[PDB]
Amino acid sequence: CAAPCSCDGDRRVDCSGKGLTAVPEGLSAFTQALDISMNNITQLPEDAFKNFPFLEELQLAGNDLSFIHPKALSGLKELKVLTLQNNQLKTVPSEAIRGLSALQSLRLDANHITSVPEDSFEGLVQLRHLWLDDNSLTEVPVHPLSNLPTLQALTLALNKISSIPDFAFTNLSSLVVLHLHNNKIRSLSQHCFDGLDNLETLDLNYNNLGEFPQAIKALPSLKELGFHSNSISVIPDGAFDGNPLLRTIHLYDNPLSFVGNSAFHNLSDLHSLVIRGASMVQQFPNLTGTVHLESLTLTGTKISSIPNNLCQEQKMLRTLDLSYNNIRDLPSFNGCHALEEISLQRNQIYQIKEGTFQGLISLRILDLSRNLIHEIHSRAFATLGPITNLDVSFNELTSFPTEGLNGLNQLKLVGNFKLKEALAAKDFVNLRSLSVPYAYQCCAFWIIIHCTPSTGAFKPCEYLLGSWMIRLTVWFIFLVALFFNLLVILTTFASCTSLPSSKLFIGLISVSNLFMGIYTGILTFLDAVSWGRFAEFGIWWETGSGCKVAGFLAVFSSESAIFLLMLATVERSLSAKDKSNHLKQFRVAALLAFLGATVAGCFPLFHRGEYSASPLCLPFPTGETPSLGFTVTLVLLNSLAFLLMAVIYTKLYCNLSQSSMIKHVAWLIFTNCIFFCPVAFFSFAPLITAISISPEIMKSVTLIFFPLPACLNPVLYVFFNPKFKEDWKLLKRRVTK
Amino acid sequence: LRLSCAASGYTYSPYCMGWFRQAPGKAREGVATVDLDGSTIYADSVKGRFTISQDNAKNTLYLQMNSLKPEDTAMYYCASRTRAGVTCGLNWAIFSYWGQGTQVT
Repeated sequence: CAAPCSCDGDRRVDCSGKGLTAVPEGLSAFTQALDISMNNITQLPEDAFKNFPFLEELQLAGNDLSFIHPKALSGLKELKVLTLQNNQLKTVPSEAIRGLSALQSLRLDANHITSVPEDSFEGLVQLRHLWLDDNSLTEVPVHPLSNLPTLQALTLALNKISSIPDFAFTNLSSLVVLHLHNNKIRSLSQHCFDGLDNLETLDLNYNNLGEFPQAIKALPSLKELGFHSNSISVIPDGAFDGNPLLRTIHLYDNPLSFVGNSAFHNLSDLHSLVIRGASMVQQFPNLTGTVHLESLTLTGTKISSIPNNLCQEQKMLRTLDLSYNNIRDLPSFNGCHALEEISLQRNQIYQIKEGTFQGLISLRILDLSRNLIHEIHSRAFATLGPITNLDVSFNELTSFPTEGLNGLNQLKLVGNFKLKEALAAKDFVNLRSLSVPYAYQCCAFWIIIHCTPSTGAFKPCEYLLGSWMIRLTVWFIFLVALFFNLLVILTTFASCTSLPSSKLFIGLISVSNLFMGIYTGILTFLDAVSWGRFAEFGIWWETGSGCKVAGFLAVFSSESAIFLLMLATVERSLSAKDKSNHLKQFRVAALLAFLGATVAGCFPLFHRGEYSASPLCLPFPTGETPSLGFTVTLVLLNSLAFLLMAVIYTKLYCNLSQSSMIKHVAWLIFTNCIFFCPVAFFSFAPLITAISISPEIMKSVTLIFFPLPACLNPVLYVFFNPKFKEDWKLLKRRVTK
Repeated sequence: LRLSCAASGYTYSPYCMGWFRQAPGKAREGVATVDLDGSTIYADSVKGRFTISQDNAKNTLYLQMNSLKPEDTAMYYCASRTRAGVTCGLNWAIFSYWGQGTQVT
């Protein structure tokens, strides 16, 4: 290569980045191709390319051209392709191109162009491609386009065209591709596209078309049509009557309201049809003649029925998406074997008959979610073999079929609260992921199976109470609480000659602790009855009356004990201050305390699942709670009262028989807080994300600490009370009498 | 200032005919255009200050301006068209013949 620019042996030169400011010099007399691009030449002087009469491919891309002399391109009768993109010339050079009559490809795209002169593109009888993309012209040049009739592919995209006049492309008979996208077209004349007999692909994308064009019916041989991301409101009947060979339509991202029934019929070559959000349509489109469809999506419409001949007529269908409609009953899906995916979700289907899905040989994915399904036939899923996904969630199901579902990897059943049955893992041999309404159903399943509702030690799989020592301690708590509470009540009831307010209050709190003992006994007997089988009992226990009774008893006992402790301290203070007759007023106060405890216990009954959070039936579950307000209320209500009584006993201590049993009440307060304030703060702990604690610890510490005050009060009264021993002597005397 | 262009060929007045400006490194821009019936066309920043005279008998072209701006330093060209007077022209595309021009400082 004489020139510094490298040159191929087959008389072809390639220069790029050499930074020349002129035409190459010293180059071969004859040359086929010449590519000078990313250079710094701006203007082409006279007969610059005359030195190469044999040139047949010429590239000046990104060279930043601004002026082409009219005679510069003269004499290149052998030119075949000419590329000029990303330059600074603002108009098509009408004179320069006229110097040649033999090239076939001419690119003038991506270079800001404002006006196309009228007799530009004249004499170019051999041109076949034209790139006018990403320029700035605002009106198609009708006469210059009509100058040459032999063009095939034309791009006018990324421009500022707003309207194309009638008969704009009337003389372009050989055109095969026309690109009009990312323009500003909003008005489309109805006599503009005529004459493009051989046009096969039309692109009208990202424009501002407000109504469906009526001109496309003038061009018959259309194959691909793209009008997407335009503001098209409705699609009229007979829109595609003039395009029988039509094979692809792109109409997504248009905000649609109404589509005519006859819009898409008689399109034999159509392969995929997608309609989203056509709200104003309410009947299935007439698809007669469209037999090659392999994907059909109709989402967001108001359709209520599916034709019974749909899947038996569209033999090639493989995907069917009909979601967010309002469909009552499904047709028979037999007669088609290529249907692989089916989506019928967010509809109003209420039942699945036996023959609905029978016959789908190739079905793999099924979606029946957010519906009103209430019963599925036992044989519904038997026929379909290679199913992998099944999604029937947020329906109203009471029972689920196990026939033909062995091979599915994923099954989803959440929100079917009426479904209390047990899923046997023998039926689902292979299953990677599972979602069930309740954790106790997933307890029976466990490369490994993942289950959405976790059994985080607060939904025990085997043992309700848990560790053997914990269960023994709870049994001992219940037994001692029941017997000593019964003994104290018997002694106080029998030694009834005169009833002081303090002795009445001690009897009443011992009465309230007996219900705590009853709750603990309920828990112990339930655990004993369901040992190693609590997966089969948690279902009914939580969603039943037993949990309500147990939770009511627990809350009532705790609140009654706290309130009676408060009044006992108030009574002690008033007595220490001193016919008085507050004794009858204190009985009234006791009645209100019991009345308030009953109200507090009954409050969660009318709420939503407050007692159903835990098998214990306590309102203090793991992490998230059914109602944060109630549990937050109860603890501060209790801690508040604790602080009061504490301050009244502080006042009594400052101030200093009547002095007797003061220590007993103080010990009662002491034990009641050391067994409540710890568990109150700890149950408060999961709300604070800073502190983390294991669910096994919570559950275990909750169970052994909740009834401990009921265990400890009567033994404290029995062993450390001269009054109790005298009452027991009175009991012995009355029994002997 | 006065500056004139002489046409070697026959008078191009019945066809598009005018003046262009060249600034180093950027595109050629037209400033004066003569058409049928002596109609004159100028660009945005040529009104009044820049003017063009045309006649057919003497076969020359005159361009006159006033009160000079160093801003206006450039090489000027006189250009003409002969065939298919499709439209009045301010861009270089529709001009076939170009002259040597002169540098104005």
